[PDB]
Amino acid sequence: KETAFVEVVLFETTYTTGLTGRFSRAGATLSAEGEIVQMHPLGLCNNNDEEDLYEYGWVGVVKLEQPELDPKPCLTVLGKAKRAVQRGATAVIFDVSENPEAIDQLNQGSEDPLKRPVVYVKGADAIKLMNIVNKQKVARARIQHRPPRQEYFDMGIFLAFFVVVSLVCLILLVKIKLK
Amino acid sequence: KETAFVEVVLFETTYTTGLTGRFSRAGATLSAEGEIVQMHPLGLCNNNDEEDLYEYGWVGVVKLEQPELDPKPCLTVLGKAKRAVQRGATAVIFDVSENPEAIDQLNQGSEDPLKRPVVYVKGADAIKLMNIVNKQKVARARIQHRPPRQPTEYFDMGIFLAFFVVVSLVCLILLVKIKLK
Amino acid sequence: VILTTFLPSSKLFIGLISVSNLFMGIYTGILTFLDAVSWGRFAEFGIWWETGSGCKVAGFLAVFSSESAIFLLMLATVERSLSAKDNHLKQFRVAALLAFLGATVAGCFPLFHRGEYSASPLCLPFPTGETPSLGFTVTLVLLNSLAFLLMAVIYTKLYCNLEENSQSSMIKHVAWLIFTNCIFFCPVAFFSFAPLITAISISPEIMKSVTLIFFPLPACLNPVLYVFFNPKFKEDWKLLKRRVT
Ligand SMILES: CC(C)CCC[C@@H](C)[C@H]1CC[C@H]2[C@@H]3CC=C4C[C@@H](O)CC[C@]4(C)[C@H]3CC[C@]12C
Ligand SMILES: CC(C)CCC[C@@H](C)[C@H]1CC[C@H]2[C@@H]3CC=C4C[C@@H](O)CC[C@]4(C)[C@H]3CC[C@]12C
Repeated sequence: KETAFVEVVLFETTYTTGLTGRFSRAGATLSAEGEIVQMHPLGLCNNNDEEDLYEYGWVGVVKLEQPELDPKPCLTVLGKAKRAVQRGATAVIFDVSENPEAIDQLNQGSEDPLKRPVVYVKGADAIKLMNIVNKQKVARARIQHRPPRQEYFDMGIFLAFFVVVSLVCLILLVKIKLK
Repeated sequence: KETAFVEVVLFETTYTTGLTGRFSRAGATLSAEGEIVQMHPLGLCNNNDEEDLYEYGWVGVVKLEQPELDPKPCLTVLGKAKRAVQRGATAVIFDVSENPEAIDQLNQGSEDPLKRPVVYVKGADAIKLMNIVNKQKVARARIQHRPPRQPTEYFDMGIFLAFFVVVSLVCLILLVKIKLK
Repeated sequence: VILTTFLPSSKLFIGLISVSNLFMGIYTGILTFLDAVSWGRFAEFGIWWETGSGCKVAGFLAVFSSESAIFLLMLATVERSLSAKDNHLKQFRVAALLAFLGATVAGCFPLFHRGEYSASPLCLPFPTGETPSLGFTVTLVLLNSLAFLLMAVIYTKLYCNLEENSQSSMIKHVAWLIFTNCIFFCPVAFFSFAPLITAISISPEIMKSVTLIFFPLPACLNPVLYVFFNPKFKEDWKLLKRRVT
C-alpha cells in the first residue's frame, strides 16, 4: 500500500509530468527507470514458442481487462509480471482500474517475491497515464519511493507516558497525607 | 551526501555486480538508471556547437585526469555535469580517483543545485567499474537513493527515556542531604 | 501564593518569583491559544504572527520571565547566608527591584537589531540556531551559567555551618529551587549548542520539542510544591480565610 511516485519525461527540453500509484507486495519495492513499452494483456502468455525481444530495461504498462471477459486466462496476473521481467523488463506497471480483484491477486501471492518492482495504478490517475501512452511517441518513466521524516511523532509516546508516570505518583502523595 | 551503492547489470540471463560510491552536493540525490556510456573529460566541452547526440537517458562515466596535465581546462568539473545533463544524461559518475581536488570542486557547488544526481567513485572500488566499462560490450548502470535503511526516527526514540531516567534519579540523592539536616 | 504573601525578607522574595512563574504561564498560554485555534491551519497564521507585532512581544515576555527565574533566585542564597550569621529588610528590596528590572534591557536589546525574531514561530532568540544574533545567544547562556556557582557554594557551606529550628524549613526550600533549576534549564542549552559543533549533530525536531517542555517546566513546579512543603503556608492560608469568612 506504499505510495509510488511515477513520472514521465519527454525528450525533444524535457517536459515532466508526474502521477501517484501504489506499490504492490509482489516485487521487491525499489526504484527503477526505463522506457515506457505498452504491453497487451494477451501478449504476455507463455505457450508461445518464440517472440520478438526488446532491449533490456523497459517499464511495461499493462491495462487489465474485465475478469469475466477472459474465461480461461493463459497466465495469472502474477504470471504476467514474472513473464515480463524474464522478457527483459525492469518495472511492470499495471492498471487495475478495470479489474479491481488484481490487487488481491498480487498481495495474496507473497510466497515468492519478485526481484523487480510491480506497481498498480487505479482510479482516474491511470486515465492520465493512458492519455500519455496514447499520444506521445516516446516517453521515459521513473518510479521512486522516498518517504522522509516520520521525527517527533515517534518520541511523543516516550514524552507523554513519562508525564503520566510522574503525575500518578504525585497523586498518591496527596492522597496519603490527609489519611 | 550519503553513500551510493551503484550496481551494474550484464545481461545476455542477468549477472549483477555492485559497488559503493559517494553522492555529491552538485545535484539532488535521487535514484536513476540507464545504459552506461563513458564520456571523455575533453569530450564534454562547450565550444563545439555541433556534437553527436545520444538517446535520452544514460549514466555517463567520466574518468578524471590529473589537474596539472592540462594547462587550462575548458570548463569546471561542475560545468561538465551540467553540460552532460543537457546532452540527455540522467546521472554522471565522476571517477575522481586521480583528481582528489575534484571532490571539493563539486561540494562547493551548493550555490546552484542540479536537477539530476551526480556521483563520484574514488579509491580502488572504481577499478572494478573501469574494468566493466573496458571489457563488457554493453552494461546497464543502476543507482538508488539512500541504499541502506537508516532508522533516523526510530533509533532515537528510546534515547529520550534514558534521558528522563537521569532527571528522575538526580533528585533522589538530594533527599539524602535533607535527611542529614 | 501571591495573596498569602501580601514583612520577612524571606517571605517577600517568593511573591516576586510567583510573578515570574505567572509570566511564564502567560507565555505558554499564548502558544496554547495560538495552537488550539489553528486545527491543522497554522501556516495561514504563521506569516501574520512573525510579521505582525506579537512575535516581538511574546519573545520579550519569555526572556523577561526566564531571566527573572535566575535574578530573583540569586539573592535568596545571600539572604539565607546572612540569616545564619545572626536596617537590612528595607535595603534588600532595593536590590530586588533592580534585579527584577535589569532583564528588561537585556530582553529589549534584540529588538534593536533589524530582524531577529523572524526565524521561529516560538519567537525566541535561540531555537533558530546560532547564526541570528550570535553575540547574544552565547552571552545569555554564559550569564545563566555564571550565576549558578554563587548559589551553589553558599548552599554547600550552609550545611557544614550547621551542627533557628523554626527557620530550618526555608533553608531546604531555597536549596531545592536553586538545584532543580539547573536540572530543568542546564540540559536545555546543550541542544542549542549542538548545531554550532560539527562533531555532535541533533535533529531540529528534537530541539523544539525539548524546549517547549523544559523551558516552562522550571517555573511551573515551584508554586505547587510550595503548598505541600512549606509549613508556614498553612498558617498564611488560614489567616486570610477568616478575613473573608
Ligand atoms: C525513569 C522514571 C520512570 C523513574 C520514576 C521514579 C518515580 C516513580 C519516583 C522518583 C522519586 C520518587 C519519590 C521520592 C520521594 C517521595 C516522598 C515520600 O514521602 C513518598 C514517596 C515519594 C513521593 C517518591 C515516589 C516515587 C518517585 C516519584
Ligand atoms: C522527573 C521529573 C520530571 C519529576 C518532577 C517532580 C519531582 C522533582 C518531584 C516529584 C515527587 C517529589 C517529592 C515528593 C515528596 C517529597 C517529600 C518531602 O519531604 C521532601 C520532598 C520530596 C522528596 C519531593 C521531591 C521532588 C519530587 C521528587
